[PDB]
This record gives sequence, C-alpha cells and structure tokens, in this order.
Amino acid sequence: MKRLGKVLHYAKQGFLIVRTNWVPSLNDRVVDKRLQFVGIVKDVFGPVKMPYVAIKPKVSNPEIYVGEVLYVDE
Amino acid sequence: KPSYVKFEVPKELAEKALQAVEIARDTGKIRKGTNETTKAVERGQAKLVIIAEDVDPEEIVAHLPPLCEEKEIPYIYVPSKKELGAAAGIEVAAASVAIIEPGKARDLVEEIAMKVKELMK
Amino acid sequence: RILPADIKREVLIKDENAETNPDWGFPPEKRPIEMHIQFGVINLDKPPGPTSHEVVAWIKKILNLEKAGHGGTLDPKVSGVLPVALEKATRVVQALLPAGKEYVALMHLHGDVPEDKIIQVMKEFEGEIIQRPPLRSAVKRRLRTRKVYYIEVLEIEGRDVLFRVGVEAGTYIRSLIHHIGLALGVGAHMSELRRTRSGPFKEDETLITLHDLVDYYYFWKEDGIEEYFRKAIQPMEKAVEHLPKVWIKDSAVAAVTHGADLAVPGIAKLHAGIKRGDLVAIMTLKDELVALGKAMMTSQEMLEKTKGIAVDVEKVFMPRDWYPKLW
Amino acid sequence: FRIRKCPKCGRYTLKEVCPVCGEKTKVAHPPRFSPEDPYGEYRRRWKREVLGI
RNA sequence: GGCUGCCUGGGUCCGCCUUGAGUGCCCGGGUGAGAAGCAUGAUCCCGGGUAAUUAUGGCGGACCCACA
RNA sequence: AUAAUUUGACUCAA
Ligand SMILES: [Zn+2]
Repeated sequence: MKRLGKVLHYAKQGFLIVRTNWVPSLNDRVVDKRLQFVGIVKDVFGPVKMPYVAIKPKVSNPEIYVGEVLYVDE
Repeated sequence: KPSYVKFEVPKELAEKALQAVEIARDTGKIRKGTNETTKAVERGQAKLVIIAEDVDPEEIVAHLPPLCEEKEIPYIYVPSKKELGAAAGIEVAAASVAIIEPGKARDLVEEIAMKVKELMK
Repeated sequence: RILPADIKREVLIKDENAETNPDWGFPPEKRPIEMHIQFGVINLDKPPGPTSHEVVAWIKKILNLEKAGHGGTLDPKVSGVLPVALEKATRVVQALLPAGKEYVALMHLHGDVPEDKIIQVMKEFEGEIIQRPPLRSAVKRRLRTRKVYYIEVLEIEGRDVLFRVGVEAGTYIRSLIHHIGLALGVGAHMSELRRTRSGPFKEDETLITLHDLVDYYYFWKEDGIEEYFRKAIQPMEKAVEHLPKVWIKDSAVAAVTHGADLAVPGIAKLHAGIKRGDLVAIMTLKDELVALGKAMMTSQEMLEKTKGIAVDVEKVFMPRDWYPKLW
Repeated sequence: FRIRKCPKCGRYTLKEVCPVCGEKTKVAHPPRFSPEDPYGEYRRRWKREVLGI
C-alpha cells in the first residue's frame, strides 16, 4: 500500500478531501492504516505537485474520518 | 447627468410627475415597464411618458425620447427608478412608465404637458 | 501579472538597406473601406444571452457577409472580449484558438471561511492542473493538462469572491472554481463570468458592443461617412502581435503569394525567439500580413547563412495583384 | 446581474460607489441585443445628436 | 537549351464530402403578475434562431513552380 | 469522409 496524507474535511456533496503528492487514477481502492475498506476514487484535481483528491465513501460513517491518514490499497 | 436626458428637471415638477402615476394607478390605467411603455408609444395609446434619470445601461430606454417627438407625445424624466416602481405600485423598479387613462389626474397631467413645452425649445 | 502573449520580442536586422516601395501594396491606413472588411477582425464586446456561434450568424446577416469566425467559444451567461474574423481573414482564428486568455470571475461560496485562508488557497492554484471537460463541451472528454498563469485577488464580500484570472487556451473556469471550492471544503459554483483578454485582444477603444457595431455600419451604409465604421473593425494584423513576425522584401512578397516557400535570401528583418515547429507570421515592410507558416530554422540559422528554406508557407491571405512578380 | 465597473478608472466591484476613486458605478454587462433590433432607427437618432451629426 | 500550347507530381486559393425532425437554451411577436428571483419581463400560446479551424483520404475547379 | 481542437451542447431517423 501507498500513503496519501492527512484528511482535510468532508464536503456536503459527498466527498472526503485528502491532500496527496502523487498522481492516482480513476476508481482506486482507499483503505486506512489497518487495511480496512473506506471508499473509492471519483475526482482528482488541483495543482501539479500537490493535488487534492475527492473520495466517494462506501462506508456508513465518513464523519469520524476527519483528521485521519488515508492510503491506496496495492 | 446622462446623455439621454435632453433637459433639466426642476425638483418640484418631478414630484408632480410622480403625483400623476400614483393617482393614475387607481382612477385610470397605466403601462408599467420599458417594453410595455414603448408598445404604448408606437400604438399612439400613450398620453404621457415618464422615464427615470438613473437608468443603466443608457441603451434600454434611449429610444423613447426621439420616439416621443415622433408621435408628438410629451415626455418627462424623474430622479429614481426604485422610486418610480413604488409609485407605480410594485416591489421592484421600473425604468419607464406611460399613462393611458389620466383618471382624476386629468388637470395635473395637462399642466405637466404645458410646462414641458417651454423646457424643450 | 503577464502572459506568453505579453512577452515582447525584438526585431533583428539581417539587412538594413532593403527598402520598401510605396506604390505597390495596401497598408491598414490606405485600405479602401470595402477591402478593410474582407481583411478585418472585429474586437467585439459580447453581451450575455446567446452562444458565440449564434453571434457569428447575426453579424453574417446584418453586414451581409458570407463567411465569419471567432477566437474560441464563450458561454451564454458569459460576456466580454471576442475576436471576430471576417471574409478572407476568417482563417486567422487558428492563431487565436491556442493563445493565452484572461477572464474576470465571480465565485459564490456555500459556507463561511475567514478571509486570509482564501488567498493562501488562491495563491496555491498557480501552475499546472488536471481537469476533465464537463458533459457540456465541444472537445473530447479526456484528462488533459492545462496551464494557469496567475490569479490576482480583486475583492471579497464574505461569501462572494471577485478575482482576475488569466489562463492557457481551453482551460475551464467552472471546473477550476468548483475545485477551489472543494479545496476550501464547502464547495463552489460560478454565478457570473466575463472575459477580459484573448491573445492580443483586451478591453480598449477598439472593443465594441453589437449595438454600436450595427449603428456605425448603417451610418456608412445610409449616411456614408467612413471614419466611424473604420475603427469598428481592425486590420487582421492585430491578431498577429502575439506571434513571431518576419519582415520580407518587396521581391519576396509576390513569389510567396503564388504558394512558394520563403527562402533565407528573401528575409530582411525577423523577430527573436524562433524555433523549428513554431508558427511565424510573414509581413511586408509596411506591416501587412502576407501568409502564415512553420519555421524550418532558428533565429540564428536564418540570420547567419545565405542558402536554404527558412519558412514553410502554409496559409496565404494576401492577394496576388498587390505586389507584382520579381522571382 | 451584479458585476459592476467604474466609468473613470477601470475597477470592478460590487458596491454602488467606487470604493476607490469615489465615482458612481455602473453595470459591466453590455446591453442585451436582438437580431431584429426593433427600434434601431430611433436609437440612431439619439446617437446622432450626441456625436453631432 | 530558351519560349508558346496540350501533358502531369508538389505547393497554394475556392467548392464539396448528408438533410430532415425532436430535447435543452436563445430571440421576436402577443399577453402584463404575489416563492421574489424578477416591469432591464412571472405565466401561457405562436413563430423563428443554434459557428469555426486544423491534419489526413476522396472529388470538381483557379493560379503557379518561384533560394527573391 | 475520418480524427482532433475552441470553456456549450445532447437524443433520433432514412
Ligand atoms: Zn473609480
């Protein structure tokens, strides 16, 4: 697995915003530090060096993942 | 002061013009809204045109003054647009209003008509 | 604060003594009022409402032209600067389609964020970005990479942000604005927009609304005075300023107009900064656009040697009976 | 419409007064236009007097 | 060889490589008000409107082959 | 005719 960084906030539209440094692709698996499923990638945007990533949550509570570290399952 | 205004309006006369519409609303009939106003002019239906001094952009009403001298109609300017609407009886503003039926305001209208003659030529 | 179109080059001299003959050819000043329309571009102030495509057609009919174009698609709600190609100068759009752009944008935010954090994020959106054109687009839906030059913050009023912004061609404002809203959290949409710059086109006195456009046209058509309608349209050389130019001698004009490629022994003066593959504008000494084409050499190779092909002449605009044959 | 502009300095704002120089502010968006332009004849007559024709 | 006229590769300009009808939207004409946005047009009917360029293959035509 | 491009288009039929 590879690391992204710290979670910023959950948008009301349905996205968890993470601040990462590398370029991911469409429909990636997202897990936390203990290899448990969190969500799926839907939109990548922002600057070249440090892009933001918006996540579609396939879990019951995305309100407790505020101030967390999220990964990508490899 | 904007370029479509061809002559100065004494502050009392503008109030007199407002007094016309206010009363006209209840006793006669009126045309509220630039598009409507213009329609009221070309069909010769109008009797007095009342344009605001604070219209932006200039192009929306510009055509009225020359169209008024075309079909002989006397026309007048008034300070506010926000004030014109309230006197015409609406929430928002009107840029230009025209009166068809003077109602009781007959004499008040006919007097405004004569004081605009001298302010022209 | 500036664009790649802003960067001013410099005229270099391979030949100082090559002079121009005033009797052949017609400059922007001495073009007959009919000719100026054929080889003319309108610097238009587009009002909101219609699509840019519909704008073309009205001008087509009112002024009675059979071919017309534009420097990109601006949206119905959007307003501002639009270059308008006419008649022969219709194809000159290919130089303005990739050129740098600038808009003034208003952006509503759905929540509350203290003022100073916004500029910190507004600074951060300066560089390369990743975007996907929305469902409502004229190009293919693929993940390209567009360039952003600068975002200077105008003013703020709590939930609404006024800001000046200039970008590369094809870059989506709505896509960006939405993404900046997600960079702050609460999200964002665009309620209003206006263009301010497009290549070498900005809000000046040559800029004109559709009202004044048609007004001035009938003033020459019905009343017959040329001065007003003249400044309404611009010589097609205006849509060339942001491109590298090459000044060619009187003898090098006629040959090229017959489809010929420009050789080095035909060059008198040239702009600095030319590479192989770049489009270079071909100009007479009186500043008239002759043709467009790709360079075969650099600014050094055209300057030093005396033998070879310098510019592959691709698109001809200047007529043939302007300058007589001297090859 | 809300985007305004100064007819003197060239500054965009949201207020009524120029928050900079102090002039009256007007709407930036150009007048709405019709392919028919109904009363164009009359608008030209007003433009004649101002321009002096 | 130089030149004209028929001949034809390359370059360049102009044409052509579907037109109907429907959605969204826009604009005109007609009409003229209680979300509040909106008289700088709510609603309802009728009419009309929806551009260009590049690269390559095919086709009809117009010039010319030019290191100036 | 095919594929792209411009911040604005999508569905269908001989
Ligand atoms: Zn000011």
